[PDB]
Amino acid sequence: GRVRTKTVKRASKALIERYYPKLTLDFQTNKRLCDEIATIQSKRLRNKIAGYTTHLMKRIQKG
Amino acid sequence: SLVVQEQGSFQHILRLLNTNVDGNIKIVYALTTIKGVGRRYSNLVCKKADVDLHKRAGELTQEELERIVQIMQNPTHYKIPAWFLNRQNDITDGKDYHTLANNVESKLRDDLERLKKIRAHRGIRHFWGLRVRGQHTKTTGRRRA
Amino acid sequence: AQHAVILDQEKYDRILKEVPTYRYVSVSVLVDRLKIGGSLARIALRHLEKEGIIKPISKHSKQAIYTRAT
Amino acid sequence: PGVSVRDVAAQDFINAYASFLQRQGKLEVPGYVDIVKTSSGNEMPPQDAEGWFYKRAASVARHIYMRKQVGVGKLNKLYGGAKSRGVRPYKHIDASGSINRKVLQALEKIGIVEISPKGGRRISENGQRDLDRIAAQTLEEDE
Amino acid sequence: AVPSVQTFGKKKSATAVAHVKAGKGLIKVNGSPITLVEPEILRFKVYEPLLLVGLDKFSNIDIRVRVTGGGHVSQVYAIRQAIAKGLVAYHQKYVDEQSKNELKKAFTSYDRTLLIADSRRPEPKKFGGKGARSRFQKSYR
Amino acid sequence: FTPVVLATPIPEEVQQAQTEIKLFNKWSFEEVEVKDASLVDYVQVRQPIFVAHTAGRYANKRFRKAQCPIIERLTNSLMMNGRNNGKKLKAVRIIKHTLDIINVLTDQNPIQVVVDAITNTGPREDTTRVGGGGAARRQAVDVSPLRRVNQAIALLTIGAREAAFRNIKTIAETLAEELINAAKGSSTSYAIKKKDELERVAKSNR
Amino acid sequence: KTPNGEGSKTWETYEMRIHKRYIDLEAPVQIVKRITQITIEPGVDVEVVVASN
Amino acid sequence: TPVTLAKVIKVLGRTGSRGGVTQVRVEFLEDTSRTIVRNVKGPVRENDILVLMESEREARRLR
Amino acid sequence: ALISKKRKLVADGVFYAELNEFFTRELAEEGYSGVEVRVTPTKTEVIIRATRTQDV
RNA sequence: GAGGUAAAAUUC
RNA sequence: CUUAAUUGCGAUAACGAACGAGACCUUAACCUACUAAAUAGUGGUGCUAGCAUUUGCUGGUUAUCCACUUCUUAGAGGGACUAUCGGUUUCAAGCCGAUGGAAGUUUGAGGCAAUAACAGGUCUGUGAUGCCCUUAGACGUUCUGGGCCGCACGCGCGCUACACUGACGGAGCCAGCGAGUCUAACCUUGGCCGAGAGGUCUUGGUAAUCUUGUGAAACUCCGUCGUGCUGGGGAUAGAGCAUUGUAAUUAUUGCUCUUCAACGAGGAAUUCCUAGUAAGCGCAAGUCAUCAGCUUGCGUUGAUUACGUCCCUGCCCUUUGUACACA
Ligand SMILES: [Mg+2]
Ligand SMILES: [Mg+2]
Ligand SMILES: [Mg+2]
Ligand SMILES: [Mg+2]
Ligand SMILES: [Mg+2]
Ligand SMILES: [Mg+2]
Ligand SMILES: [Mg+2]
Ligand SMILES: [Mg+2]
Ligand SMILES: [Mg+2]
Ligand SMILES: [Mg+2]
Ligand SMILES: [Mg+2]
Ligand SMILES: [Mg+2]
Ligand SMILES: [Mg+2]
Ligand SMILES: [Mg+2]
Ligand SMILES: [Mg+2]
Ligand SMILES: [Mg+2]
Ligand SMILES: [Mg+2]
Ligand SMILES: [Mg+2]
Ligand SMILES: [Mg+2]
Ligand SMILES: [Mg+2]
Ligand SMILES: [Mg+2]
Ligand SMILES: [Mg+2]
Ligand SMILES: [Mg+2]
Ligand SMILES: [Mg+2]
Ligand SMILES: [Mg+2]
Ligand SMILES: [Mg+2]
Ligand SMILES: [Mg+2]
Ligand SMILES: [Mg+2]
Ligand SMILES: [Mg+2]
Ligand SMILES: [Mg+2]
Ligand SMILES: [Mg+2]
Ligand SMILES: [Mg+2]
Ligand SMILES: [Mg+2]
Ligand SMILES: [Mg+2]
Repeated sequence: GRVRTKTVKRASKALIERYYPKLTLDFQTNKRLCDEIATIQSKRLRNKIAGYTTHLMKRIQKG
Repeated sequence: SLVVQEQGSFQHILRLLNTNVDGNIKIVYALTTIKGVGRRYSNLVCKKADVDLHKRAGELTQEELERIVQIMQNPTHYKIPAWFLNRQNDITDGKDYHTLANNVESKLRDDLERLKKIRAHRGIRHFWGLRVRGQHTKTTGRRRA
Repeated sequence: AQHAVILDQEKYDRILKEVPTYRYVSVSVLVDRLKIGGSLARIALRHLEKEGIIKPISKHSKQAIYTRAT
Repeated sequence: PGVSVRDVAAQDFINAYASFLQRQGKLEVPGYVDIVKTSSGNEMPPQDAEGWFYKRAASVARHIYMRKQVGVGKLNKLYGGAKSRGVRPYKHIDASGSINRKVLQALEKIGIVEISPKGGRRISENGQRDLDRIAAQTLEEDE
Repeated sequence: AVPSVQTFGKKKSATAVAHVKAGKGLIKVNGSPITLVEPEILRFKVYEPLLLVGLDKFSNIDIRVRVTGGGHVSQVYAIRQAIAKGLVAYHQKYVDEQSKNELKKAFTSYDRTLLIADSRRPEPKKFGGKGARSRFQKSYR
Repeated sequence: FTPVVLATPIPEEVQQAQTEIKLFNKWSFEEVEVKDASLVDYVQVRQPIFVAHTAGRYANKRFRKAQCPIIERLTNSLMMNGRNNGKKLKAVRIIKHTLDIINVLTDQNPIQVVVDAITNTGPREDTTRVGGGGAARRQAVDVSPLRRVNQAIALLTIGAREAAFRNIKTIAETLAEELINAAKGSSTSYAIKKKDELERVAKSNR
Repeated sequence: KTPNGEGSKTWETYEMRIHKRYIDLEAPVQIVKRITQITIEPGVDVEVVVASN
Repeated sequence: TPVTLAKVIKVLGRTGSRGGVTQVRVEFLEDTSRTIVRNVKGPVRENDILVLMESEREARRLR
Repeated sequence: ALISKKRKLVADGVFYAELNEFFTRELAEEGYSGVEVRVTPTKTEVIIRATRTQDV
């Protein structure tokens, strides 16, 4: 039904490769931290980036 | 209410003003079969002669049938405010006349005769049997009967 | 099929006998079975309800439901 | 026990208030009753044929008490309906103006309705005396 | 002061403001009681927060609901939402939480949108059709 | 049921039977089961309903169509053919009188007849049109338990409309005549005949 | 959307949103002659009306 | 005529020209060790008890 | 005066649209780029924003 | 390692 | 392989980019929190009317007197991200189910929308325009009258119907999107006159204020009607009363009486539509001195039946065939 675009996966790759400290696998600490450390224009695309970093932080401690 | 139980004196289809009356129905539609009067005029006459509208034709006493005809032959004297009649400000004498059973067929012919002998456009359109009230006859009116 | 809007004496005796025999009576019951008019069938329901022969379990303007006396 | 007209239902009050003024006789008819359609959007005169001026008057007298004030033009838009105009579909047509005025002129000489300031007509102290007394008689009959 | 809470229930365009103030247990809708709902069929829909919760449960508070906007069915489903939401409001701030969850689980298995609004809204109409999704007709020749 | 005085007058007929067990106005939502196969989540009964009018969202999901009450689904199928689109308050009143006519003849608990009308008017095997070319041949395939509920409501409201067309009998009168004949099938109604006709054709096409 | 009559019947809409405020200030007339020459803005109407009588 | 019940255990998918016939492998309730694939018409979920008019009939692919 | 705000604000847009084409045709040879209007009491300001203002 | 399948349809 | 998608996961003589999609924007939904409201509402206190009178109940009254912002309005914001969890594909992109939640079909619906192309439409939108014609007994302009509405016939879009789930008469009485007069005559309340149409005397509103709660229709109740081209149907036609306008004859239109036909569910064919959608229903706005039966928006009542397939019509992506390239 829904597939994320490339620009969500581009910015999420830029977040994980350098902000592995100060971020955990919880969404609410991944959502309010992108308000200042990144310049995202809209809220809708901002939650889609933090919704996809949270999806990838779950599968780092697993494998 | 109450069902009548006297005898078999019920009277159906019997004719008044030379045109037949539909029997064994509501008394407000006994007059509506007459060509020239309608449903509104039949309800007004039956409310001025002390006639119960919750009945059929029923008994139809001869003292009651004559009062219905008396109203229809003299409408301008029996409390009708003259905005209710069909033929008003007549071309004959300027009075207010009400048409009857065999009268509305003759007066409609006389209303078409005085327009064909003066060569007016409201009357010449009836000579070919076309529409006179000025509408599009492009698509409609393709039957002739 | 013609329907009688005016009662007869031989037809009035038929109403008082056959109606409490029936399980379900209504407007459409009296027109189809007893061969009376539709306008007359409404008046005959109030005549039997007032005397107490038929019993209303539901009363509505469009549909009239009446049962026998228990 | 305390009772008002809002505790009484919609049509048991109208069928009892119009039945009470039938016995009183104080009606003050203009004279053009029984020949009028009472609207310009209806098709037939009313089927009651003996009386039926109390029936609209019972509806108006309750319509004023439940509101602040109403006029003639408020009773023409509400009591009207869709007109069967013919080959083209319906349209909201206001009711007859002369019927709605003579009801408010007949209820004024009784003392029920009064001329309200700043437009419209409100209920009087005699209207609240009469319409609340027989409203108790509706609920006491059914219990 | 007297205990007075206030809620609302929303259908499409009908809102029902329900002031639940103290008293001896009277329920009135626009001055008229709850036994006078304008449909006779839909009168038992507003009775649904009067039967499942208990017989009375109204030993201290009154119910007063007015309507703004809507239709004839849309206002019936607004006043029954206003009572069920206006009942759990009074059983929160004064009555303890343990007896309110008994009311909440009662309207949970029988959910039927009483303690939850209806987010279904009418779709706007596009050009070409008399309705939202529809189209008039087309002729090939 | 421990009555109590209250400010606004609620009558005795409301507080007595509607506060102890979840029945109708004064009628029954009692222990009536199905005399057919189980039909899991196709019969609404337990949990019952108050009236037939419901603004639920049963048509959004493919699965939640069977969660709709069948008393409401009879009001939904008496709500078609032009002028009767909408006007559900007319449709619930027809079902209200339909349960009254059933309740008279041999006292006939009316929720038993409606459930049995669904299970005894559904065509047990249908035909589909596939293959052949030019002159196609019909193939007899099985039918879901959902469509046996869907075709039972359709064949009991269309035939009750055509039997109430151009005659003195009204809608709620002919509908109750369809349901009583559906309980004991004797080919005296609409849906009992159309169930047998769709199966005697399905025998020659398989 | 089209100037002629040819084509599919596509319609086109437009809108202009008008916002309006009012603030009641019991102020002396000295600050009135200051508040009019200050806070000027294009596309903004400023109206001063007489009192309650 | 006799009646024979069958419970849905596995569903295959849609098979037909117009796409209205579902291949469903039903298992009988009077025999829990024998199954026959049948062609149905309407919406069929798992664990549904169907009514079969003919007990023994192997379903083919419709074309 | 005495114009409703559903018509005065529309007529202010007509006032801007009427001056758009005239200052395009007249100031064509002067590098016209658009104007803005600023209404203030006792002095109405219309800013002529062009590229070359000495010829203007 | 096995798993379906034929009507007619001409010209600018 | 996966999606509405050249969406992505990945695979690789391609590596990095530019468009479209997505993003963005507008609107409809949610916040008992924020800043606030006599041009939006409620509660309380005074005065006052009626009913019960033991404390009540239902209303009225504009700077009496204060408090509040729950609804309504909308500034700044918050909020779903397929979150959490259980299965499934070799992991991975993704799919399916349940719970929670106002909302889990791209949240619903729109706006915008590439490259290349058409001998598509408009010279009758333009003082946008080449060329040609005309330029004064004018194919300039203006006035009077007529026409664009004529008609054996064919087609297209719509309206009303073929009724008793209905007509008709009383009564119940429920909305939203809107729109309205300055150097004038717009929307109209209220009171009288009139059967109606309407007329007259005044008033509010340059507008969340007044019309306006647009107390609209379907609808709901109570009655009449009882199957009969009937009381379903209102076409056609006669007479009269009025409004608009300098002017209405070819009846502008409204109203009242009378006329009261065809039509008994529509052949071969064919159109639209998947949820608050279809359909039924009326209102507002556009054109407007007057007239929609049209159209653009909006609200009210609110289904049945799919959650698929490529059979028909048709569109994308590759593979292949070609004597087609005006394809
Ligand atoms: Mg005679
Ligand atoms: Mg009559
Ligand atoms: Mg001729
Ligand atoms: Mg002709
Ligand atoms: Mg005409
Ligand atoms: Mg008069
Ligand atoms: Mg829910
Ligand atoms: Mg809409
Ligand atoms: Mg078209
Ligand atoms: Mg069917
Ligand atoms: Mg049907
Ligand atoms: Mg009948
Ligand atoms: Mg946005
Ligand atoms: Mg708020
Ligand atoms: Mg494009
Ligand atoms: Mg063109
Ligand atoms: Mg033109
Ligand atoms: Mg042009
Ligand atoms: Mg010359
Ligand atoms: Mg010359
Ligand atoms: Mg010369
Ligand atoms: Mg001249
Ligand atoms: Mg002309
Ligand atoms: Mg009838
Ligand atoms: Mg009616
Ligand atoms: Mg009402
Ligand atoms: Mg003025
Ligand atoms: Mg407002
Ligand atoms: Mg209202
Ligand atoms: Mg109602
Ligand atoms: Mg065609
Ligand atoms: Mg309109
Ligand atoms: Mg118009
Ligand atoms: Mg699909």
